[PDB]
Amino acid sequence: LKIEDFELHKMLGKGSFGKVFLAEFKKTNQFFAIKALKKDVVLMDDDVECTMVEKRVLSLAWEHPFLTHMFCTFQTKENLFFVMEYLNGGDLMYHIQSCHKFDLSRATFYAAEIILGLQFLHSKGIVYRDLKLDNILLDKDGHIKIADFGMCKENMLGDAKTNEFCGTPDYIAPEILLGQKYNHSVDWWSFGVLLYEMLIGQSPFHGQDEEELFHSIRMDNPFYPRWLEKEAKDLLVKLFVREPEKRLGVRGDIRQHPLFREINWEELERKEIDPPFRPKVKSPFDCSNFDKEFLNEKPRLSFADRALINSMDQNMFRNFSFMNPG
Ligand SMILES: CN(C)C[C@@H]1CC[N+]2=C(C1)/C(=C1/C(=O)NC(=O)/C1=C1\C=[N+](C)c3ccccc31)c1ccccc12
Repeated sequence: LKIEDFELHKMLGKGSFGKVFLAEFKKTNQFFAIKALKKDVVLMDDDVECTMVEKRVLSLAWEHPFLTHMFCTFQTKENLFFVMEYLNGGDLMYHIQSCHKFDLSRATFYAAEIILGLQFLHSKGIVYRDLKLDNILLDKDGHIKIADFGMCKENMLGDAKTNEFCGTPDYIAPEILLGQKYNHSVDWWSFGVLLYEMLIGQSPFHGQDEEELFHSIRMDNPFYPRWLEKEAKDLLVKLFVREPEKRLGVRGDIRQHPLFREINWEELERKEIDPPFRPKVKSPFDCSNFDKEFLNEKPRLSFADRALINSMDQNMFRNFSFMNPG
């Protein structure tokens, strides 16, 4: 379409995902989140293939309820734009800061929806690789939304393996740290780290610097507090198996774990289960549920290196455009 069809109200955030704005369709008064990338910055960072994978993965996302939905993708001479579902309900990291840890039934419900979201991605041959509490958003009813598909690997059906060193320090799998070829097993390790943090309110591994933390991930036994529910410990013990082919999620059937005894997986995937908690949100402009760091910055697209833009190959971002049905 055209970015002029939108009024950019706020910068929600800025970072490894580029820039994301609170945007209103002029015109209809519907609010969206818009991820904006500079094409010259993408080429400098050597991230052209990254951008295309993210767009292709986001193209599939409307098929599942627990992934952030993308409505459309379009480009300018300088810019790439992704028009997304707007979620101001807050991320799980932000929410956990207030309460320290989630109660067992709340953590169990988030774990179960994340399982459904991850298993959907793996069935499409996608390894997600960036699972973390910051990437889990709440919709207005309190169901989860997995966000940020910028680290995904795309052709991972059956026996397929990859090699890249990708992740966030606390959540990175030991097989990545040992330089091994890996599959979706790494997502189930990160899932364990995320579950552990929800239940306990600390990371399972520790170190004063990245190096000591990597050693902890490879060597240490996570601490399980005396009060922790038996089945919750048992699930964690089964995900924190360092041999990938023996980890729950890769082997066995994680849905059948006694922790999820009371989960009807069919009803959950249809959103027929009452969320344990619902964010309080007065309007699209209510920013009570997320980090306010960038909200007073002018909601502007910054200047590009005109020289690089007018000289670069223009067809690197072809097949970028996409329209979600209706
Ligand atoms: C920063 N983090 C805790 C998250 C993830 C940070 C990752 N991320 C979020 C998420 C995110 C979304 C989204 O899909 N729908 C959103 O409303 C949205 C938000 C909302 N908020 C309020 C927001 C702040 C900064 C950046 C992005 C976003 C998004 C879109 C494209 C690429 C990466 C993201």
